Amino acid sequence: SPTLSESHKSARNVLENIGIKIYNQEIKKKNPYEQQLKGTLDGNSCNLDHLFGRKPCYGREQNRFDENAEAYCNSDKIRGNENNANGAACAPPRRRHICDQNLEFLDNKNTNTAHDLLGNVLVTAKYEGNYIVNDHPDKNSNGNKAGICTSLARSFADIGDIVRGRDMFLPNKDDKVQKGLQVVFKKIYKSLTPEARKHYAHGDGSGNYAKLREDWWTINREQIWKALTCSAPYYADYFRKGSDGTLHFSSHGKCGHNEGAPPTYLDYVPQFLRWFEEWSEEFCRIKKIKIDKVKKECRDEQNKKYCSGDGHDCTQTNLAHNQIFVDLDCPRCQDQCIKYNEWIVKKLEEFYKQNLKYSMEIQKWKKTKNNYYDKEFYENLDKKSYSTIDKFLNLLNNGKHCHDNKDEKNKIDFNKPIKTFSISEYCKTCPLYGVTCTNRGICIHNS
Ligand code: PRO
Ligand SMILES: [Mg+2]
Repeated sequence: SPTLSESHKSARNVLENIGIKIYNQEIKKKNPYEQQLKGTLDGNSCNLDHLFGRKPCYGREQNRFDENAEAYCNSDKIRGNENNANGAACAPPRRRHICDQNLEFLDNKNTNTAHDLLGNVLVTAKYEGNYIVNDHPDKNSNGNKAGICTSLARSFADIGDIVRGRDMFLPNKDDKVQKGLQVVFKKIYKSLTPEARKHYAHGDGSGNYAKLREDWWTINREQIWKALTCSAPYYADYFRKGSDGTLHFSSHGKCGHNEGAPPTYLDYVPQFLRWFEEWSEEFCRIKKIKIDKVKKECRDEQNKKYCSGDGHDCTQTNLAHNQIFVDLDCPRCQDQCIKYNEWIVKKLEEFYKQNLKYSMEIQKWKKTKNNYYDKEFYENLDKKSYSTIDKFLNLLNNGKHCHDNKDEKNKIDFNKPIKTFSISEYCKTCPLYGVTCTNRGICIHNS
């Protein structure tokens, strides 16, 4: 079972465990004004009227999970990414095409209360969840589709960052979702009782919109998770492990849709860390798909096919005597190897960029005297071994998709980029003295 065997030291598990502590600190202090921010309105029913302008997925590209769906690591669309810095956060394709379109229509005479905003956010969650569930790579698995619940937790976390104004992705120069949200949140603040207005106020009397949006999220996150999981398959639950290996899980399917408190705390994990963890999992998952396509064009021992990356037929090639034989099937190995190497080269660059950004986020924590929303989280990473990039890279190695390689040669190790981002073994130059393939269906190295 990949679900049950996932390391208690996977980045997802370690980050979720710090996320729990952050969430706990945040809900420790009583907020007397909670109710003023409280909003009142395989797969199953998604009617919002039963269990509680424009639509959410319009204009958005689908195929978010395709092997060639690209991450965005450049500067114009990411806050904090600049052309003068190699260090960069990578917005995953799941984020890039998120179903947030309805939130671009919040600046209107109708959207004025916490209930009006919740309505819109539940509509976003329902649709985003519907897309994830209906296009997920595990949609047709015969096991409990835990993988879908994980992708939903990742979108739930991005939605929370959009709602809170912490999200780093800038879809275009207009920033309509954010501008709409700041208008709705100004109305909500004005609509509060004077005593609540002072609780959400800076020293100078001006509105503390950052704190107001944080508490709004915290207060409504449970209903938002319920909407997000409306279409979640019945036989799908969220699973996570504690530091001691204790298994934590939703109990009634649909990723905890019917259970109240969300089973996830990813919405309390810094966005950059969540994106890098998804980058690594999706890299390892996609790499397996790409290696298999390279193998079908390069090596088929049973059918006497043994090619090299140079398109040589290893069954008729002897590099030691300088005897090269290029048949008509092996040039296709060359073409698949060229294509695989371009993807690997692009992933290596994305990897170094996030590697640098990680160091920068850790350094920002060490040097920052003043407070910020991500400070306590980075304090906790430091308390554990994770101030070292090497210790954080071990967590990426431990991921569900990344750790799953029983073969010693092709084991994922982010601390050894040369081995992790190398050419496929099926692309290596012919063994020196050639290969002999028997009728048995196995090819042996000559001499
Ligand atoms: O991101 C960059 O290019 C440099 C190197 C690490 C800190 N800033
Ligand atoms: Mg930028």
